Amino acid sequence: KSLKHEIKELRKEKNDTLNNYDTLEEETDDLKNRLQALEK
Amino acid sequence: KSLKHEIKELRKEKNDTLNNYDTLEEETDDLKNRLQALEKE
Amino acid sequence: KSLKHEIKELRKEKNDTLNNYDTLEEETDDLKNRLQALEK
Amino acid sequence: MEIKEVDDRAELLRYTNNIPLLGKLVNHQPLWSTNPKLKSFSLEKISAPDQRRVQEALVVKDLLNVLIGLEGTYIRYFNDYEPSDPETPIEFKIAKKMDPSFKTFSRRIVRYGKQYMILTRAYEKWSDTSFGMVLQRFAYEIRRFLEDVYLKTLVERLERDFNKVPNFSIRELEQIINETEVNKQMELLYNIYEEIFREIEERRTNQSSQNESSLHLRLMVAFDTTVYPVPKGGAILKIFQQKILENLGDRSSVMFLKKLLNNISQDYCTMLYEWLTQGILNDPYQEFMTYDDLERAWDTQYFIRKDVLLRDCDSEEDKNLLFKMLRTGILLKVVRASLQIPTIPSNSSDITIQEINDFADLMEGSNLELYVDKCYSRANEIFLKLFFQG
Amino acid sequence: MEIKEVDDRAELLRYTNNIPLLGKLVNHQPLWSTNPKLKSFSLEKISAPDQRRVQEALVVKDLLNVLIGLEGTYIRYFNDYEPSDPETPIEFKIAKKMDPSFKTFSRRIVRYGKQYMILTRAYEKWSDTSFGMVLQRFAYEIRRFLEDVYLKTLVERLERDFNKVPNFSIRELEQIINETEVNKQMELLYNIYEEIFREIEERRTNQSSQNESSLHLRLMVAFDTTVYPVPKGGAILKIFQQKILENLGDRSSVMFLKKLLNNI
Amino acid sequence: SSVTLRQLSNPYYVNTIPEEDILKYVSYTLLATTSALFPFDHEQIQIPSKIPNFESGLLHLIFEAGLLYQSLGYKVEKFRMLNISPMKKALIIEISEELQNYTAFVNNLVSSGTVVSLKSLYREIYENIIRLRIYCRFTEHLEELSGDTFLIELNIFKSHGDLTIRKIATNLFNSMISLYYEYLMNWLTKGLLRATYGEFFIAENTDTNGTDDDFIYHIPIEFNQERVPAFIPKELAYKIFMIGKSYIFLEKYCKEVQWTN
Repeated sequence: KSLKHEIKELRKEKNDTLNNYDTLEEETDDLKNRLQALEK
Repeated sequence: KSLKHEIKELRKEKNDTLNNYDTLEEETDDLKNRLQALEKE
Repeated sequence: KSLKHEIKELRKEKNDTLNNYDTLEEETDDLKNRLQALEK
Repeated sequence: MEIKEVDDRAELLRYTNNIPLLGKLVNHQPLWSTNPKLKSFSLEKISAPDQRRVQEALVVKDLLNVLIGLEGTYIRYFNDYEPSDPETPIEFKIAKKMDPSFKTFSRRIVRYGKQYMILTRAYEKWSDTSFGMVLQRFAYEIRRFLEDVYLKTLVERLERDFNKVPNFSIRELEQIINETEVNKQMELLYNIYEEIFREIEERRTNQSSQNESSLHLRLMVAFDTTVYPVPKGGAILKIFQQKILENLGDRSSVMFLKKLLNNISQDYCTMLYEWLTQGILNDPYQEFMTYDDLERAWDTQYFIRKDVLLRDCDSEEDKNLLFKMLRTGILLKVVRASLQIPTIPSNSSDITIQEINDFADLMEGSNLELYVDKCYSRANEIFLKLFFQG
Repeated sequence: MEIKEVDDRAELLRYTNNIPLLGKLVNHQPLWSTNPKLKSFSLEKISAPDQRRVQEALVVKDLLNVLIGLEGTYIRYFNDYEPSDPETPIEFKIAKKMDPSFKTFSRRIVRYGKQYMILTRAYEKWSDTSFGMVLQRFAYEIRRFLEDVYLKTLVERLERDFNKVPNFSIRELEQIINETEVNKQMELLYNIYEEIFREIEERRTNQSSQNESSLHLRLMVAFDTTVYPVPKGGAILKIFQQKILENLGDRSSVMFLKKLLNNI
Repeated sequence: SSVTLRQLSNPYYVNTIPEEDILKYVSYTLLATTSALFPFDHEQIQIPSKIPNFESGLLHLIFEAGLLYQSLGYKVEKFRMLNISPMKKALIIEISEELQNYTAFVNNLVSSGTVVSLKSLYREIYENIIRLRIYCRFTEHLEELSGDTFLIELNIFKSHGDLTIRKIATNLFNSMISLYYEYLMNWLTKGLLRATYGEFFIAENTDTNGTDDDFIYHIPIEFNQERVPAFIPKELAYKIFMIGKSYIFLEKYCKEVQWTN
């Protein structure tokens, strides 16, 4: 039951980390879309 | 008790994913610094 | 018995010489590769 | 594209107890979400109409990889996909910057890729012993279908045209998928999978749920109303006959489903034939319509698995036929045990019984009735000869 | 590959007093370690995935030459090999710049080459009179196996495919060896040879050694409890029966060993 | 527009290993060997970094066959030097014969030149991957189960619905049952319990407790009714035991050597 509970927490943390990574990549792309008009 | 292998695999995969996330935040900070140098002028 | 002794000593010297030869050839080849890069 | 450096190693799984008889024994490749091996060349740099076909090439490459459940560069696994979990959900997330027409086509192809993954996982799972050889033969049929139709079509048409055919496209990819009907055959197999899965889920959650004709005869018998966790034998042949009743009018679908029903049920027809002609019970997966106990030697009490019956057992004629089959088998086993013989000679009566070569043909009309009537008359002749002369 | 100049005179042996009856009477060819007749073209220069099949062909040639005990250009006897001494050890050393897959397959085939060398040397030795007619017939069966099976396979399959069959390769070489049973039968013969060798060694070291029915009967007969230096007769037929027992279940090995026993 | 989509996709995958070299080295990796591209480790294949995640996944699927071939070869080479019963040797021989057929099939694929892509190579070896999977599952507990337990398990698997599992189980059963028939033949024609390793339902029992130390009254042979295989009736098992006991009796105590022979 403790091993299954650690798996449930680690899966939730993986899913949250991936949704945050996708969100941070959208922020990264928005920052590139601002910056490329200045650096070109 | 072999559920410990999914625990170790998830912990390693999380740490790899967090190294990607931290690298993407360093790239985010570089872009923000380059914007703060140019976008104000 | 004396002839058998000399045979054993000569066999040992042969084996050591051959092992030294290979060690030396490996050094020789590393030097050749470095030189080919330098002459090129 | 740049190259990232991740430690990728193929190796057999160390812990193989929770893996079915045909489960994948090699570990999973590095996922794009956590271990990308390529600095992804973002798509909008080739979004212009002159780089549209380059984008199409990349997307069709990724789709040829997805059609077997591998993730491409721009079509990656869902965020909730966990490869080390045999029960994990399966979805694909498509690069947001992809051309919207390519995105639609790639969704419609991702559908068949996910169906492929699910069916592969399903034959791996049902290859186990606890599922009965009807479901096992079905899993074998799924695997045979994938390997010899779907993989053949992919490899020899879509990938081969990607490699060979100029002016190839993604719309031609979907058209070729629809031509060979492989999408309709996959839809049929996936509908059967979904029905078996829904029934398993009902049997696993609707667990709290729980005739004088059985006494009007001289029987040491009992009904076995145990609703098993997974449907077996007749419970799955009912699923297939129902999917034939539903898909009437589409005649290719019906021919496919009938080929399936005739292949899967071969071993079941063999069981029923051996029971009605020899009173043999070679049921190692506990799926026949009747069984005995003591698995003193002759002190056998027969049970009837109400779960795996071919018919309903509700009407009058249905119970008549059911008890006539059970009675034929009982009499023939009694004869075999009396003569201490392992089988009954084929010439021990003048009524010859032919095997079952088309299951649907047996179940459809009254062929089951007449067949069991023939077997019952032959069994009664042999049995009364035994009891009146020996 | 450019020629080197060495002296290679093939002459009979001068002293044949310590040579068995069937022992080899010619001298040994020049070894690569001391007298190479070619400048070895290093394999690193064909390690490119396009020149991979060239190195494959060179290794296959060296392997077809090793399979009869003859060292190749890139597979050679190791340092302690002394060809004059007949009790020399036998191993091959493989060029360290070879492709690792080719090194693996080459070690696998070098196993068979070394087994051939040791078995040829074994029947040569056991052709003497001091070994008994059972070991002499076993040596005859070993030599007939080599000549009529091992060399027949080698030439008519391996060399004919190396000379006439495209798509041939080292992995197909090992496949051909495994399919013709030559590896299994030669492994059987080599196991029997090794058992006879451990027996000879025990009888050479175990020198610390020492029925009333012959008196209950009027028999002027004694027991000769001598433990000879080499097994003879029944002491070898027992080895063969023990092998047939240890191979119970491998009907091909049992048939081979039973035909060997019926012949010997 | 004669440029195919492969030639349009290539310029973005030029920093990766071309498919033809992957195929050249997979030729060896499928046979459990190392190479310059796939440095096959102890029990790992170490896929390089120049192989993207899709080719890497396909190579994992393909190299399942190489790793299974390696594990089965390890089993064969282990049990080839051990002291195992004849029936386990027949199982090992069937394993090695499957490995030999797999090697022949992989060599035919590679040498034919008809394999031009990793996906076609995966489809071609798919059923062979499945057969190696079955063979590696059936023999996971080889050193821990006796031959008759294997007979019982393969008799359970002779009724499997999958035709491949059923056929493999049937062949394994037929070989082990050939050697069990050899056991029975030895016992029925010679009274021999030679090299049965406790797989037979008749064991020599020289274990006595001072009563009949020289077997004047005993014939030291016991008959375990719990070891009779399910495909032999207990009546015929008792008849087998009695035939062997009567042969040994007639030959050893009745000194009836000519008639027993």
